[PDB]
Amino acid sequence: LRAELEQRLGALAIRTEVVEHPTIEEMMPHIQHLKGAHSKNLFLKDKKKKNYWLVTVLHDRQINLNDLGKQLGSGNLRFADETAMLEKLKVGQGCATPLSLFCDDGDVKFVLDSAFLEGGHEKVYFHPMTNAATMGLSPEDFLIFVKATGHDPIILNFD
Repeated sequence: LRAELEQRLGALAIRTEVVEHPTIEEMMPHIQHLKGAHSKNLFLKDKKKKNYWLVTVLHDRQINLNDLGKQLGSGNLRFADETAMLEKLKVGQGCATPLSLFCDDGDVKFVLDSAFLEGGHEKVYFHPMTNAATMGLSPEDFLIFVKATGHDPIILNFD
C-alpha cells in the first residue's frame, strides 16, 4: 500500500510533495506547483529467459520495443500480462513502478532513463502505488531510494 511506501521514505529521510487526484480549474490550481519530469512506465518480460523486469522512461520518450530489447537482450521483449504485475508489484493499471518495486527482491530488474538524473528539472513525479495522487521528489534521493530497495539500476542513455 501507499502507507508502506511513505513509511519507508520517512525511514530513509526522503521528503516528498504529494498532490492528490480526485475540471481544468482544479488541475490549473494544482499545476502551478507541479513542474518537473513525468514518466511512462513499462513492465516487460523476456519470453526465452522468463524473467520480468521494469523500465521507466520519460513521458514523451518515443520507444521501439524490439530496439530496446536489442540494447539489453533480436526483439524478444514483450509486454507482460497485468496478472504478473499484480502478483509481483501489488499494483495493476497503476504503474507506480519505482515506488512499488520494494516488494520484489531479485526477480525484477530496473531500467531507468538517464534523463531523469541529468537535466534542469528539480523534481521527478511518480504514482505512490495508487492513481489517486502523484508524488514528486528529488531525482538523487529517488536514486537513493531505488538503490535502497535492492535494485541497482542499469542507467542507459537515449540521446
